[PDB]
Amino acid sequence: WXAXCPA
Amino acid sequence: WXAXCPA
Amino acid sequence: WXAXCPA
Amino acid sequence: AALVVDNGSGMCKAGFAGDDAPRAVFPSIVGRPRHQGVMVQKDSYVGDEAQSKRGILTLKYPIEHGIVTNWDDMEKIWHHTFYNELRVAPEEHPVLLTEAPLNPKANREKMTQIMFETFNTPAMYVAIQAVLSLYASGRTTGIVMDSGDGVTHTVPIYEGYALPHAILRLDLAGRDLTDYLMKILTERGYSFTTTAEREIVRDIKEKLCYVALDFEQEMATAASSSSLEKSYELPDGQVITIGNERFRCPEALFQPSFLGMESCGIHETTFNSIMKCDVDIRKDLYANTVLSGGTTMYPGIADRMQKEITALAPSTMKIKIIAPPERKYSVWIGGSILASLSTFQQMWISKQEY
Amino acid sequence: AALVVDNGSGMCKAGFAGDDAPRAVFPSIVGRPRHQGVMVQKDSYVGDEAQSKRGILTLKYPIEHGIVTNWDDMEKIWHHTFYNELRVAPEEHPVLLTEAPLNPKANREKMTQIMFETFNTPAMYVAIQAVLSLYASGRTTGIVMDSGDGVTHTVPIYEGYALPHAILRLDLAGRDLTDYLMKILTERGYSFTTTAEREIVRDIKEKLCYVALDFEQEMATAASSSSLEKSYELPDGQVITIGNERFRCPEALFQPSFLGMESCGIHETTFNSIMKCDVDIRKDLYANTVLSGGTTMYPGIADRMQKEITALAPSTMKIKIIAPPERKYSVWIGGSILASLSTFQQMWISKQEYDESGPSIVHR
Amino acid sequence: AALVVDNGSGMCKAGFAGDDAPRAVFPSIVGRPRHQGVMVQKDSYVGDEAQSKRGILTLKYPIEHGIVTNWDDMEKIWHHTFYNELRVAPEEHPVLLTEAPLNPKANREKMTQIMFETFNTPAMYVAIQAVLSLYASGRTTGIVMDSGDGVTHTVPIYEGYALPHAILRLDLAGRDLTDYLMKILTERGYSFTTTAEREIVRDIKEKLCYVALDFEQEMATAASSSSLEKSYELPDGQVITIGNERFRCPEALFQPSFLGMESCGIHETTFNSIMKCDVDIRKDLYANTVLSGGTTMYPGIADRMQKEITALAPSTMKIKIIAPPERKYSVWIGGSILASLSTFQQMWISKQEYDESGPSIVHR
Amino acid sequence: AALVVDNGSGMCKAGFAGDDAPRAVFPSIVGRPRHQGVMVQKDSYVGDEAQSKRGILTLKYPIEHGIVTNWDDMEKIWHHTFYNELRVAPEEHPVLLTEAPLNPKANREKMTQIMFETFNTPAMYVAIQAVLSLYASGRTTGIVMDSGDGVTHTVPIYEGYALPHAILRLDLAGRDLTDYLMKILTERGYSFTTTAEREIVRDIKEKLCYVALDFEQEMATAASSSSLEKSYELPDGQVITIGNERFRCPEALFQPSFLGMESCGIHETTFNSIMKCDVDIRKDLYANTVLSGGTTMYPGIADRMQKEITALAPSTMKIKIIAPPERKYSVWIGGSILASLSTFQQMWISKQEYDESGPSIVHR
Ligand SMILES: Nc1ncnc2c1ncn2[C@@H]1O[C@H](COP(=O)(O)OP(=O)(O)O)[C@@H](O)[C@H]1O
Ligand SMILES: Nc1ncnc2c1ncn2[C@@H]1O[C@H](COP(=O)(O)OP(=O)(O)O)[C@@H](O)[C@H]1O
Ligand SMILES: Nc1ncnc2c1ncn2[C@@H]1O[C@H](COP(=O)(O)OP(=O)(O)O)[C@@H](O)[C@H]1O
Ligand SMILES: Nc1ncnc2c1ncn2[C@@H]1O[C@H](COP(=O)(O)OP(=O)(O)O)[C@@H](O)[C@H]1O
Ligand SMILES: [Mg+2]
Ligand SMILES: [Mg+2]
Ligand SMILES: [Mg+2]
Ligand SMILES: [Mg+2]
Repeated sequence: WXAXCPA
Repeated sequence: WXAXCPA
Repeated sequence: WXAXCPA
Repeated sequence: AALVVDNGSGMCKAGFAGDDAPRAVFPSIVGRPRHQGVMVQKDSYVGDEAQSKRGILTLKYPIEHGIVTNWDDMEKIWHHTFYNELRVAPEEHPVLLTEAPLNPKANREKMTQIMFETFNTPAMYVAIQAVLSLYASGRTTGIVMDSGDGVTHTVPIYEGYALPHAILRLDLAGRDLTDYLMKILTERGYSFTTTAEREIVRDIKEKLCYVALDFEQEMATAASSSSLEKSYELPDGQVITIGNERFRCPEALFQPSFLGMESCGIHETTFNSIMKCDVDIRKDLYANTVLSGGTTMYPGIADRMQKEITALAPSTMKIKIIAPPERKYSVWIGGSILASLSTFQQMWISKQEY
Repeated sequence: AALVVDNGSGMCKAGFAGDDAPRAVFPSIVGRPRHQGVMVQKDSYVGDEAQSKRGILTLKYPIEHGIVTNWDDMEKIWHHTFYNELRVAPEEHPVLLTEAPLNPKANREKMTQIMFETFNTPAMYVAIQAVLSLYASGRTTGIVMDSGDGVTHTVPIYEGYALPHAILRLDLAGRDLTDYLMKILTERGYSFTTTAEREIVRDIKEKLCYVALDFEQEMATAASSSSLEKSYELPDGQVITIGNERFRCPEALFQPSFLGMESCGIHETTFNSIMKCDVDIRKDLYANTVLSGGTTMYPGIADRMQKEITALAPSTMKIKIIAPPERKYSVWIGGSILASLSTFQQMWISKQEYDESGPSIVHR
Repeated sequence: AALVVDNGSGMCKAGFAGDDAPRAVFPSIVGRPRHQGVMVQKDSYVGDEAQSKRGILTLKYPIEHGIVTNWDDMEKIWHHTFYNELRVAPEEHPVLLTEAPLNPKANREKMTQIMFETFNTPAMYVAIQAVLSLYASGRTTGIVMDSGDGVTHTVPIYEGYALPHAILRLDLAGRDLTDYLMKILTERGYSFTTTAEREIVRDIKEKLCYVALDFEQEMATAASSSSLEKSYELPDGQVITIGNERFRCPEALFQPSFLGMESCGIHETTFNSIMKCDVDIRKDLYANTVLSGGTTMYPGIADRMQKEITALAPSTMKIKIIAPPERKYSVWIGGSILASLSTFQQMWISKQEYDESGPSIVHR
Repeated sequence: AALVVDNGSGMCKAGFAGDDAPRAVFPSIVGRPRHQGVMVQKDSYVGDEAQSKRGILTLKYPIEHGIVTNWDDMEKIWHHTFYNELRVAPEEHPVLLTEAPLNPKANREKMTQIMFETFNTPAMYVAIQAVLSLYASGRTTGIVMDSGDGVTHTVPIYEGYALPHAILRLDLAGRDLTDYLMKILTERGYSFTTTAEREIVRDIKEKLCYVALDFEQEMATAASSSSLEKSYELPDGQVITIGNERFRCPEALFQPSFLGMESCGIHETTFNSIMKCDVDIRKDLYANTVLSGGTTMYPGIADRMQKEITALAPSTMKIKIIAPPERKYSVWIGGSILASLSTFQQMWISKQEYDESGPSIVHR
């Protein structure tokens, strides 16, 4: 992802 | 209805 | 709630 | 001076003797709240105060149709009349009361003790409403078409005295027309059923209803042309239109068969009442027909009464429907004249005689 | 044979006037999906088909208080009644309909136009619902106290033909009781808000609600023990127990102040309606009080009605509450008899007379 | 000095009678650690203390949809409110509580039990939140729409006499919008899933979200330019930008179909509540609409509410929306006035009245 | 025959429409050497070629949690899967894609741009992985718990209309289990660390570990004897023995607190999806649970799910877990059915439609 998580 | 109640 | 919703 | 208090069914009028118009004219409704109160309380609202908050009240008329239902509610309105609307105490000055024609003395006896004990008025005089209607018209002879909100009385009085045998009572009044109006208002889709909505229908009746000279001719005009349609604005902002209900509700007075009553109309009842008196005075009564009460304010009713009675009456008789513009307050206006008389002191029912 | 289509506020019944039970009985609801279709169904479902799939539909009632509020929707139910349930073409057989009394003129007028234009029925007739109920009971003089979902009308009838000046209509019926039940069902913690959840409440009302003989002593009895609590199983599987709410909902029929309405209860309304008749007729009407409609199917409502009317009525004269076991379809059965009755066959409003006059000819 | 503690779904406000603002306001959350401890504090953190250490705790809301779902956690908040925030003894001063309308009968029933056996308060009153909101404005007539954190309800009041049959309750409030905002935030790539991350979303909602006057026009505007995009900084230093989601999350209030709920919008609910009221009092309700609660603080919601009702309401009527700047604490401010009223001292539920009868006295 | 390419986090399946099994299946990894070639091949190896020589390459997963984190490697896999696996030019056959629900809009937007520009496919469609899995089962109502390598999503579907408000997505899948398994494998001394050594751990996961019926008794059983201990042979010839770790790594699916994630287990998530649905449709969803994806291939996961849901679900309810043997390729099989369905042949996205509007056409 962008914000939260990595992806 | 029209005047009074809903219908 | 008990029946319907969660609470 | 004296208080001309007219405890009429529906509109009740109060004022001082020697005046031209009643000072206080407020509805005779004792409303009570039906929904509970969560925040602030005036357990009972009486008169104009109840009308303003009529949305959350159960408006109960203490007088059904001449037959007083609650005698406790009547004292509440009389208490409201003196202390609130007039802000005067009947202790100093006598009061004058108006009486519906041909009523059981049981109604009168209870009325006598209330003024004399609950209010302690020095003097009081009970007078027939129909008799006082002609007094305000300036003539002591003739027939009075007393048609109020409750009960229509046809009293052809003579020399200022009502004829007990010639009085004919027709249970066809403004309230019955009001019920009939909302009964036929449901045809167009407008449904007024609760007591609060009843007052709304009455305002429509007083502002839009009128008597048609020819019922059959107007039906063709109403169906062919919607010119008779008129718009009225509800308190909530809604707009409604009535096409033929304007002259179908007042037409119930002349044709009671609309409401299932076997009795004849006011025009026929007026003709019947005249014949019950002696022949020698019949010509005098035909000329002097004075309408009274708020029911007879539908425009064109004098012309309709003139046309209907003329056909019923013989051609030799002459018909003159005297319709003063102040017929609603004539009962009160006549009472002011009677109380202002210097000779009125003789028949006062003083405290000693009680 | 003539169709007898008795469209009701909640449930509509269609038959053939040659039977004692309607051929097709389905709820008068049309539901439309409230979600998108990713499984690449019809645009809308009508009747019992919508009931089965009511979870994914927003159920809408085309009739509210005996007034057709959505004419486009009602043009579908009749299309569904003739072509899907009865499976008979209206163009060959006449159609009988029932309308509640004291209805707006435009409601029945538009009914005549649709059937004579969209369906092209050879003949049509609109009959008062209460009058049909009396013929089902084999009586010609009685005050029919009919109660459904939108209309609770008491029409006194004397030697037939009814009395128009004494017809009383009250807008408190089964649908209000359903809505009142969910308002008081939140008392115990059960929340039924959506339209789909409303039908579950209706099943609870039909199976567990009953009329108490005395409300005051029943309130105390339910508050001191648990013998009045009954368990109902939801479609999800949760078990819910309702106590005093079993008889509180039907009590709104006799005490409309619970819903905040100034109108008198059905027990007093029937008493008031009789008083509007002539003195001699009041002897016959009291002894021939006939209930009808599905609302009057509560256990013990007839006994409660007798007790309430007796107190209001004079003690010198008797009260007889007639409660036929088939009163749910009483309106349709009378229509079946009337359509098979020889007299009514001359009352068919034919197509040819319709075009010369228009839809306004139905009012008679 | 009567205590006025208003427990809400998101934040509970406590203070004193006679004041104008709450003394202590903190989120109504009880959180406990999930990761195992290593270095040698407390078992549970309640209030703003949980906010500071929200990165490690599992935040749980003891109140959901206006119903206390965990009485163990609820007792801690009250214990923390009295002995840590107000720092007063409840045994000497009465406590005024607020509850949502149409709540389960057992909800506040346990509330009476707790304050009468665990805290031994001398007296306690329970009042509807919407009723107290009208007190703060000083009005005596108007439809109070209280959109809180868990429950949104409209309770019309006319001259003090409330109308229970016109009370409409919606289970759509700020918490549902917070859950919806993080659902649509994943469209741009931001994923908030933990309950700790929910507070981050809630902070985003309270700062950048607003109600668009014309949703259809604004949607095209946001897709044709970049004027509506705003930048927000996460607690870890990350900078994120949100575009059309600013007016999409608050739009769910007016169009609950976004959440999949069949209930009507807040504009329809307010209009529908007025329709249930009588015709005479409708005039005094259109010009006296009162808003309250934190959810109704979106910039431009008052203007939007004016426009939406105007289309539904008759054109003759003049609709005036009252949006006081302090409507967040309108429930408490009105509650403070009630506790200080001289006439209100007779309606306190005394300790003697409770133990002699039981919790049955409440619900009166 | 329209191409049906399903790009997964761990493994991607590509084939042809109308067939029953994928034509070519290879792991979705792109690897490059971390050393220099002194001896006198290719810069990057993708697919099964990387797995064979994985001792030198650095395997990188282009897909993480169902989101394309590296579009350079995505172009390599698609270029390889068309010209080296299927041996078909993509300029003549339309291509169908599967994407996880609640994904960023940019993820499926750039998927649209690549094939319309780089491969110039005549048309293409993107469908939800869970929706396609129901097609393979031949059913039309059920909750598809699709657990893969990067994402785990449950999408309830009832009679065609899928509920978007009840769709739950979890970042708990096979790759998290693989990372967890190598973390607990260090307790026995085995220290698989490198990304090339991770694939060895996955092979252990795909052969030995299983889901226990109950966790508590198995912990005592494995710690009291050696019956559950199993031997595995490493590629270099070393032999390792793993005991209680067999039922600990898959246990993280039902107890995500082991990995530090606060999200509920797969049994609670699939139960929470049912509750968000309406009460009416819960009956047909309890008995039609469908499992899919490679994560749901553990021996005994179906029995464990049935036991866990039964405790949460009402006792009277009948819970049935459907676990077809081919559920590893369930998503692709459903996709092959869609591309052959006649009605779907018009739902594709034409090249002309893309040109006039742009990448935004895909979101509808
Ligand atoms: N201008 C009017 N047009 C039609 N009806 C009226 C008019 N004025 C009054 N009324 C009705 O006539 C009824 C009789 O009122 P009134 O004569 O003042 O009292 P009472 O009935 O006691 O004599 C009232 O109920 C009122 O609704
Ligand atoms: N056995 C019963 N017990 C309680 N309520 C019932 C029962 N049967 C029907 N009802 C209610 O009475 C209502 C009346 O329906 P019905 O009389 O069949 O048609 P209509 O819609 O014409 O009234 C129904 O909506 C139903 O909810
Ligand atoms: N300025 C604001 N903008 C947007 N949302 C707000 C604002 N202030 C409060 N809210 C939201 O409104 C909700 C209701 O909070 P509040 O009304 O203060 O107490 P209660 O919990 O009693 O409703 C809160 O959960 C909060 O997220
Ligand atoms: N029989 C099995 N036992 C244990 N794990 C498995 C098994 N089959 C597949 N898996 C795991 O499930 C994950 C997901 O693979 P799969 O569902 O085939 O494709 P996708 O990557 O699209 O989910 C793989 O990474 C694999 O490690
Ligand atoms: Mg008079
Ligand atoms: Mg019926
Ligand atoms: Mg609040
Ligand atoms: Mg997959």
